[PDB]
Parts: sequence; structure tokens; C-alpha cells
Amino acid sequence: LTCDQLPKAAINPIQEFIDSNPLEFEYVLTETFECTTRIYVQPARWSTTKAPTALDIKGTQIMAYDFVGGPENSAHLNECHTGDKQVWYFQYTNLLTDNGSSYCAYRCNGTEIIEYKCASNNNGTDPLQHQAMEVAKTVPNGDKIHYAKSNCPETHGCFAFY
Amino acid sequence: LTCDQLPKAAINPIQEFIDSNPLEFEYVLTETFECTTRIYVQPARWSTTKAPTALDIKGTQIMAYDFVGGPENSAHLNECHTGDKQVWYFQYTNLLTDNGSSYCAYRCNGTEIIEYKCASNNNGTDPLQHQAMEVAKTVPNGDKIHYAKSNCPETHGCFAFY
Ligand SMILES: *[C@@H]1O[C@H](CO)[C@@H](O)[C@H](O)[C@H]1NC(C)=O
Ligand SMILES: *[C@@H]1O[C@H](CO)[C@@H](O)[C@H](O)[C@H]1NC(C)=O
Ligand SMILES: *[C@@H]1O[C@H](CO)[C@@H](O)[C@H](O)[C@H]1NC(C)=O
Ligand SMILES: *[C@@H]1O[C@H](CO)[C@@H](O)[C@H](O)[C@H]1NC(C)=O
Repeated sequence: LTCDQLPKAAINPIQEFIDSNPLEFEYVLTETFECTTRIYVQPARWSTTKAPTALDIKGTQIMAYDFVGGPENSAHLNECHTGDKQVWYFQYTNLLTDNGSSYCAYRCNGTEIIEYKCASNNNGTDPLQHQAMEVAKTVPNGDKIHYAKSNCPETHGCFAFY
Repeated sequence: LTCDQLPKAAINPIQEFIDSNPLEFEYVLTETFECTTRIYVQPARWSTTKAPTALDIKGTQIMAYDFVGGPENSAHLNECHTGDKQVWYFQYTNLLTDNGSSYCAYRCNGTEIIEYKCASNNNGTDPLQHQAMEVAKTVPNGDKIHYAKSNCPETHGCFAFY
């Protein structure tokens, strides 16, 4: 299996992601998105693209990306500080169940995987999530995929932020 | 007029704030919240307080505070990186109108004002906002209140983030 052959699941309407806030990552590829909270935001009233935004929040640092849909269930992210583009797909989504929400998303460079973000608001207890992670591990460079919350900073009275 | 005598307006249900996302600050007191976007977030499913969260996002930096209601329309914020407490009130709110949302919130130390955050998603065009700002300027230390967007960094394809 190669990264280009992973499932490209249908992307739920944006409100279903927003209603899942806040999410935390369970599995990631690089160190960048360890101990990270994901927040989805509807488009600004003054946005001329009317693109929603994904926020990756790690302590007091934040990366933001406006995004739009592209072909074959792609999400085309525009990183807000640089204008750099990223093309993402969803391996699966399972939003707004009786046990909350989960999904796994990935970024390829051809046959190899270069980033992975499995998110949930149920502490990784959706059986689909571990299952999907094990499949993503089988594509080239998937060996880097690892648990995202092994050594996170202590909290100071909040639950999704530190 | 002193800070303790400013109106303490009723705080709208949290969903009305979340539905107003994203907001930007129009007027602030210190430099800290210049060029800042505000995002409200519902409580995490795993939060034991079930407190919602306010996010103050300035470029790639973020401050987060879980908050709960207190007496006399207070909001009691817990800054998520330190556990430091802040007590806030709303001068007014005007959420989810045909011209969008605005509010002005403030933080006193006794008779003086020590922080001010007027937010909107309509670029400060609610007449109540400039009006409220002019009242807040009249309390001790209100002279520091100023326009929040005079010299913000250039954007790179997004609208509420840079
Ligand atoms: C994939 O990797 C190649 C080789 O480093 C690079 O030239 C290309 O820009 C990468 N693809 C994308 C979409 O950035
Ligand atoms: C979340 O899951 C991990 C095990 O994967 C565990 O260490 C942790 O205690 C769990 N948190 C809660 C609140 O149950
Ligand atoms: C208000 O200022 C006084 C004097 O500096 C200080 O002792 C006090 O802690 C401040 N109030 C709050 C609520 O922090
Ligand atoms: C927002 O308001 C300021 C004037 O206070 C103005 O400089 C700016 O052009 C306005 N933005 C838009 C998009 O109209």
C-alpha cells in the first residue's frame, strides 16, 4: 500500500467539525503536532474566500490554515502566516456519535506519507481510529506515525489548553 | 465615573458567542491585544469543569482562558498556561444581528480600568461599540484605550489570521 492508495473519505459539512471542537491529536507523524489541540472555525464575515479555518494549537503557539475543498475529497489548506499550500485527505471520519467524534487525516508526497493527524474528542476510544492508524503505518514513511500525547506539559486548570 | 460603576451587562448564552466566531478586537487598553482575533470554544467533552474557553490569537501566539460565570454578570477567567485568574464584565453585548456581532468587555482593579476588549465581526460598525468605548475612556486609566488595528502585519491569504 502507498500513500496515494489510502482512502479519500468524504469530508463532512464544516458545521459537524465545528460542533466537534475541541479535538486533540492522538497520532501524528512529525513532532510538530504532538500535544496539539485542533479547533475548526467558520469563515469570517469579512472573508472574501469564505473559507473556514483549521487551528493547530500547541501550548501558546498556533498554526492556522484557511481551507477549501478540491478534487477527489481533498482539502486545500493555505497556511495563514506564509501562504504555503498543503493538500490533505481524510482516511475516515466519524463525527458526532454517542461517543463523540474522531477522524484521521493525512498528507502525501506521492507514494510516501509526510504528515498524519488523527484527532478525537473521546481520548482515542473510537475503534476506527487505532485501526486507521495501523493502516497508515503500512505506507512508505508510515513508520514515523506515533502516539501524540506521551509527554505533554502539565495543565494549569484547563483541559484542552496548557 | 469609575470602573466599578460601568454597566455589568447580562452575558449571552455561550453558543451565541461561538456562533459569532471569528471576532477581531477594535479597541483595547494595553498593547497585548492589538491585532488579535477572538475565538470562543465550547467545553471539551473530557473537561471536568465543563467551562468554555476564550482564545486570544495574535499571529502565531495564543492565550487561552477557561471561564465560568460568577456574581453580578462576572466572567471568571483561568489563564490556561499559568492558572492566573481574571475577573471580567461586559459593558454591553449585541450578538447575531443582521449586521453581525459586537461587544465590549473590561477588567477593573477597583476604580481603575486595567484592560479593555471591544470585539466585533463587522469591522467596528455597530454604533453601540464606539459609544461604549467613549464611555470606558472616561473612567480612571481609560485614557489608554485605543484602536486595536492601526499597524497589523500583512496577511498571506487568510482573513482572521496572519
Ligand atoms: C514533494 O517532494 C519533492 C522532492 O523534494 C518536492 O520537489 C515537491 O515540492 C514535494 N511536493 C509538494 C506538493 O510540495
Ligand atoms: C486517555 O488515554 C490514555 C491511554 O491511551 C490514558 O493514559 C489516559 O489516562 C486517558 N485519559 C482519561 C481521562 O481517561
Ligand atoms: C489590584 O492592584 C493591587 C495593587 O497593586 C494588587 O495588590 C491586587 O492584586 C490587584 N487586584 C487583583 C484582583 O489582581
Ligand atoms: C475596517 O475599518 C477601517 C476604518 O476604521 C478601515 O480602514 C478598513 O478599510 C475597514 N475594512 C474594510 C474591509 O472595510
